[PDB]
Amino acid sequence: LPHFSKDDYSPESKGFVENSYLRGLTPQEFFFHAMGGREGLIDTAVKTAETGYIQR
Amino acid sequence: SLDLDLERSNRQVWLVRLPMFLAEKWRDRNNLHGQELGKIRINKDGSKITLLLNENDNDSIPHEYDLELTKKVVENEYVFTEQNPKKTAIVGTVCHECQVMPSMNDPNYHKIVEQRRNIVKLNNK
Amino acid sequence: PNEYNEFPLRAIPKEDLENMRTHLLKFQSKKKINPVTDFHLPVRLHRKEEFYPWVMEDFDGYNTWVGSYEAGNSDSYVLLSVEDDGSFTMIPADKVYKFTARN
Amino acid sequence: ESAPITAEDSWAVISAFFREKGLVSQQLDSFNQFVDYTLQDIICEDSTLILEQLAQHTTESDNISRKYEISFGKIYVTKPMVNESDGVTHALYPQEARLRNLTYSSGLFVDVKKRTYEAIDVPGRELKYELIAEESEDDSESGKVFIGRLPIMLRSKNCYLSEATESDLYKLKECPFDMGGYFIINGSEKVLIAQERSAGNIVQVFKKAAPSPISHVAEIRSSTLQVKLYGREGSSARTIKATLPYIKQDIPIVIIFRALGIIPDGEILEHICYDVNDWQMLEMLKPCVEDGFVIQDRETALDFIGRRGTALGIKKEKRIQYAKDILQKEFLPHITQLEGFESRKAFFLGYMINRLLLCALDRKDQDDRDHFGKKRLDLAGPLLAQLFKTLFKKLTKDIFRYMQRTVEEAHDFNMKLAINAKTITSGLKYALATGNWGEQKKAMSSRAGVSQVLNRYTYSSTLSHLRRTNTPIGRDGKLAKPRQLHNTHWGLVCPAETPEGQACGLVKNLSLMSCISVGTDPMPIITFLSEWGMEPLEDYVPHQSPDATRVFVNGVWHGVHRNPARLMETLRTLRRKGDINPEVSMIRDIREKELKIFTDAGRVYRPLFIVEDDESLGHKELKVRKGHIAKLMATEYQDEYTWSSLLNEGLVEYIDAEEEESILIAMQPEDLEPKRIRVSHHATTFTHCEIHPSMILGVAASIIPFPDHNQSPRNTYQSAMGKQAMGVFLTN
Amino acid sequence: LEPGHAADQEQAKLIRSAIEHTTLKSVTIASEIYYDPDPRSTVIPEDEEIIQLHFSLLDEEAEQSFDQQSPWLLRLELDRAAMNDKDLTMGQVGERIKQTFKNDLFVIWSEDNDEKLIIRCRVVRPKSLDAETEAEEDHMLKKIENTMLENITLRGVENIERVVMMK
Amino acid sequence: MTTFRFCRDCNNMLYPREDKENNRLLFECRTCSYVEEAGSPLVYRHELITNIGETAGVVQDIGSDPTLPRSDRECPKCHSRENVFFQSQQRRKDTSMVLFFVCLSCSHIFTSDQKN
Repeated sequence: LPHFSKDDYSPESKGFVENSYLRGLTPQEFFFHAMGGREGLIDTAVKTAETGYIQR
Repeated sequence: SLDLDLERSNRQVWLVRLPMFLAEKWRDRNNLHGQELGKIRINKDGSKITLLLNENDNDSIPHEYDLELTKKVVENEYVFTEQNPKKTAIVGTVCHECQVMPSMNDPNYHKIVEQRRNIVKLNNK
Repeated sequence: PNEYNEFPLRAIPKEDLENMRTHLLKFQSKKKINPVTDFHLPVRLHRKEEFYPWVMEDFDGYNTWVGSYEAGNSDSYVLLSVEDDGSFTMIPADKVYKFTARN
Repeated sequence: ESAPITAEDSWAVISAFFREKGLVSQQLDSFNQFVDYTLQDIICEDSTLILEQLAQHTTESDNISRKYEISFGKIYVTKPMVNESDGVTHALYPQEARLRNLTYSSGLFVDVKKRTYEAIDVPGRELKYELIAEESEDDSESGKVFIGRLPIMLRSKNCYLSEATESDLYKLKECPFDMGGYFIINGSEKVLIAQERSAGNIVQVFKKAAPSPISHVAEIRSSTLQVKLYGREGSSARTIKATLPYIKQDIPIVIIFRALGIIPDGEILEHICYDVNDWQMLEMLKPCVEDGFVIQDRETALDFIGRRGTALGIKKEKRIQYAKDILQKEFLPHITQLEGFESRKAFFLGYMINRLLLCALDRKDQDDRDHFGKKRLDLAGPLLAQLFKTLFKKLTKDIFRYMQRTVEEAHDFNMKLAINAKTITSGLKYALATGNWGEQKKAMSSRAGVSQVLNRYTYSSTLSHLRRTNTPIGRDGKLAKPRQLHNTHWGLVCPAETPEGQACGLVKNLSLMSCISVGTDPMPIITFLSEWGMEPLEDYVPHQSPDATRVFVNGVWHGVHRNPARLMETLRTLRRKGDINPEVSMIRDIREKELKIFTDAGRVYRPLFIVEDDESLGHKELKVRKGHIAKLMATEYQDEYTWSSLLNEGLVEYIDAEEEESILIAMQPEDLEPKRIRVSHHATTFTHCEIHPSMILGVAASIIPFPDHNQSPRNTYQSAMGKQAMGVFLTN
Repeated sequence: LEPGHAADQEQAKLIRSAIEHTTLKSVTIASEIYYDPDPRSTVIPEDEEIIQLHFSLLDEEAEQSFDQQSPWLLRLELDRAAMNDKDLTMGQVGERIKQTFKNDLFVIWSEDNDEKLIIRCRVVRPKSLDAETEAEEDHMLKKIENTMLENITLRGVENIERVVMMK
Repeated sequence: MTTFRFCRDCNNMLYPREDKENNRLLFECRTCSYVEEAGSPLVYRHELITNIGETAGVVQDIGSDPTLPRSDRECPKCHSRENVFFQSQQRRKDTSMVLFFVCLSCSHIFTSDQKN
C-alpha cells in the first residue's frame, strides 16, 4: 500500500486486524477485510452454476 | 567536379547545437550578408561559455545564452561543402561539441518561455 | 577568471548559397579515416531525388563507399566556416547522408 | 497562521472540490472535448477526394483526361431545434422531446469546395492538369452543406440548460437537483457507461508453462509484433524470432537487423545489450549471431517475404521493393510512418528484446495484467469519435461512387443531391437507441450494453448509474483475477459496492474523487524536453555513456539523458506552476534508470496533498496553511478563491495509479509529526497526504453509518439494496 | 516398505535413491563444453594431477586410441553433494553403463578423494571419418554432447520427478 | 570464462580454427583475411547451475528513492549511522532474506550477515 515502505514484512502491513467490531477498523485493515470478503462473494456467485451443471 | 578541396580543410571547426527557435531565427536571409550579429565569451577554465547577441539586432530576442560541453574530444566528424555531378569540397574536421541553453540572467528567457506557454495552450489533439 | 577571446559572428550571403547546396557527409567507421591518405585523388562521386543512393568510388576502386539518406534528424545543424579574419560564417544544413564501406 | 491542518480543513477542501467540479463532470468534459476538437479533426483527416478519369480514346475530342477534387472545411453546430411536418422550425426544448417522443439533437454544417482539372492525354507523356473551374461558396450562406444531425447530451456547452438559473429552470420546469449527463433519444433518457480497455504502446513480457517449446513472449500493440524466445532454460539452443504482419513463416532477429540497415555484427550487440561486462547476455545472443552470419544479404530475406504474399510468381525486384515497404509501413507504426527513421526502430527492437532477455535471466518477473495503471476508460467522447469516423468514411465513399456513376453518364452532379444526409442521422440514432455499438448491418458481432436507459427509481440510484464502468470480458468467463479487488484500486474504485451474480467484480463504481483525463498534445513536451538538454537517439553510443537514463514519451523512445534528477525537479516545478496541465503523468524509475511521460486519455487520477521540508520548523509539513482555509471559508460563505486557486499554487496534486508507485503518503496529517489502535509509522520522508480516507468509498456506500463496525459483505448488500428504497426521485 | 525395513531410515533412503530418476544433467555443477585440442596436457593445474593418474593407468588399447579423443572436452566439475546423495560411485556408474550403451564416450576419471571431482568426457570416433566430417569437429560434438547430457540415465525409473520420505 | 573476440577489420566475431602442421589454435574472421593467435585453449564455456552471491543491483543515486526504508546501524568504514537498507533485488524464488545496506555518505555496500 502506498503508505508503507519498501520491503516491509510486519504483521500490520500484511493484513492483520488487531481491532474489533466494537472498537472500529482503521482504513488499511478495512481494505484488506474488503478483499477477504470479495473472495467468498465470487465463490458463491460462480460455483452456484458449476455445481448446477454437475448435479444435472 | 570530382576532386576534393583540402587546401584549407586543416582548421578545426566547432560543433554547436542551437535551439530550434534560435536556429530558425538565425536562418534569416537578410542577415546573411556577412553581418556581425553576435559574439562568444570563453571562461579561463573553459567550463562556462556565454553567447552574447549584438545590440544591432532587435530587442525582441534574448541577448544572452549559455553553452555546455558534451564531449571534450570529438573525432570522426568532418564538415564539407558541395557546389555546382556536383563539385564537393571539405571544409574541415570537427573539434568540440557544445549545446546552447537559454540564460537565466537575461529576462527575455521568461518572455520566450511565455511564448512557449502560448504555444502549449493553443494546439490540442 | 574572466579572460575571454573574441570571435566575431559573420555569415554567407544568398548569392553564394544559391549555387552551393550543402549535404552532411557522414562516414561509418571505427578508425580515423582521412581522405589525404585513405583516398587516392581524384574521387568519383555520383548517384546510381533521394531514390538513388550516393556512391563515392576511388580512382583504383579499392575504396568504395555507399551513402544512404537518414531522415528525421530533427536537429537543424549549422556549419561554422572559418574565414580569413578568424570569424565564423553560418551555413544552414540541408541534408544528412551516412556512408558505409562496401564489403 | 502558519499552523498545521486539522480534519475540519480536509472537509473544507472537499467541500470546495465538489462546489467546483461536480459528481457528473467526467461525462460533460468528455463530450465538450469531443464536440470542440475531435469532430473537426475527423473530417480534416480525409478532406480531399480525387477522381482521375482517363481518356477513353474514342475520338479526338475524348482525348482530354479529367480530375475532380472535393475538399471540406469548417464545422458549425447549431442549438437543438425541430422542424414539424408543416415545415415550420422552432427551437426544441427537453420538455417537448420528453412528452412528444422526440429526439434531442442538433444539426451539423460543413463547408465544401470543388475543383475541376483538365489535361491533354498525350501518349508517352505525363499528364499536366491545370486549374479551370473552382466552385467555392464561402462568400454566401449556401456554401454550408447540411450533413446530418447529432444528438446532444444534457447540460453540455451547446444545450440551453447550460446557463439557466434557478428561476429559469423553474419556469422551464426543471428539477434544480438534476445534473445532466444523459441523452434524450426517441423521448427516453439514455446514458453511456464507461468501457474499460487495456492500454496500448506498452511492451509486455509474458511467460508460458512448458509442455510446448515456447518459453517466453514479448508483446506490443500499436498492428502487433511478437518477438518470441524459443529454447528451454539451460540448453545450448537459443532462438529469437519475430513475427511480422503479412509474413507467415517468420525470420530470426539478426536477419531483421541485417535487412534493417545495421550490417556489422559487432553493432548488433551494442544495440541489444547496454552493459559490456555482463557475459550471460552475450552468451544467450551467441546462437543468433552464429545463424545470422551465414547470410549478409537483405535480398534473401526479402525473397522470403515476397513468396508468402497472396500473389505468386512476382518478379524478384518487385518482391524486394514490397518487403522493403512493409518495414516502414507496417512494422511498429506507433513510432513513425514516413521514410528514413531506421535508427529509432532498430534501437526500439533492441530494447524490446533486451527486456525479454532480462526477464529470461530471472532479474525481473512477469508483467502484472491486473495493474489498474495499465487500463484506460472510454467515455462517450472516444466512442462517438469511433462511430463518426466509420460513418463519415462510408458516406464519403458513397459520394465518390455516385459521382463516378454520374460521370459515366456525362451528367453534372448536384452536391446537394449526391449527399445522403440520412446515413449519419440514422446510424447515430440507431446506435444510441439500441446500444449495439456498430453498423446496422454488422450489429450482431458488435459491443452491446454500451447505452442503457437511465434509472430514476431513487435519486441515489441516478447518482450511482451516472458513475458506472463495465469491463468487457465475458460475464460467464471463469477468469477469477479480473473479478477480485486489487491493490491498485485504493482510492479510485469503491471496494464495497459491486453487483452480485454473474457481474461480480466486473462492474465497477468510482469513488467520490476519481476523475479521468481528457487528453493533450505531446509535441510541446517533447520540444521542451529536447530544449533542456536531451541528446537525440540518433547520436547515442552505448559505450561512450553506459550510465544514461532512457526517456520515453507515451511509449516511444526518443533518446537518452545523463543527469535526470534536475530534469525531474524542473518538470515537477513546471507542472506545479501551471506551465503544463496537471493531467499529465511523469514517473521516474531509479532502479532501471527510466523516465516515463504519459499524456494520453483514459487515466483515472485522484487529488492529494503536498509535503515539503520546512527548515524553520526543522521538519516536513504540508504546503497548506490556515490562511488558505480561511480564504476558502470566506469564498464559500460569500456564495473569489476556488479549487483551481489551490491547484495552481502547488498545494494539491493529481496522482494516477502509476505515479503512485514512487511516492509516500501520510494518511492522517497528525501522522506527519514526530478507542482504536493507531500505530506510528516509521517513515520520515513523506511526500503527500491523504485528504480524507472516507473518500475511498463510492456514492452508494456513503450513506451507511459506522460502516467500519460491519462485516464487509453486509456493506456490499446494503450498497445493493440502497437502490430499491421509495422516495422523492425528483422534486418535479 | 517391507516389514523389516519399515522402522529404520537407512534402508528407506537406499530405496528412495533406487526409485528416483537420475540423469547426468542433474549431477554436474559444471558440465562445461571446453576446447580440448591436445588432451595430453592442460594449462589448469587441477586437472594436471588427474592427467598422470590415468596416463599411467590406461591399457594398450587406450594408448592406441589416444588420438580418438575429441578436440573438445566435456569437462565435468561434478558436485560432491549431488553425487553422494544418490549413492552414485564415480567409476562404475560414470563409465560402465555409459560406454556399454553405444561405445560412444570414453572418460579419464579420478577417484572421489580429489577435492575437485573432475571427469574428462572425450567421445570416441573412428579415424576413418571423412575429411569434411573431420573438419567439422564442433558441429558433431556439440550435438552429441547435448544428446549425451539429455539422453543418458545413470539410475532410477522414468517419469518419477521426485520421491520424498514420510512418517 | 569465455569472451567474445571481434575481428579488427569488420567487427565480426572471430571463429576458432586449428593449425595442424604447427598444432596451434587461431581465430579467423570468415569475411576477411585477418587471423590472430589464440592465447589460451579456453574458447567456450557452458555452466549449468549458478553459484552467484546475491547482488544489490544498481546502486547509483539510490539514496534519493523516498520509498526505501532507513536504519541507524553504524558504517564499518566512515563511522556514519545513516544509511539505506533493502533486500536482494534479484528475483530468484529461493533467495534468502539477507539484507543489504548502502551508506549515505561513502556509498559503501555491506550486509547484515557477518559470516567469517
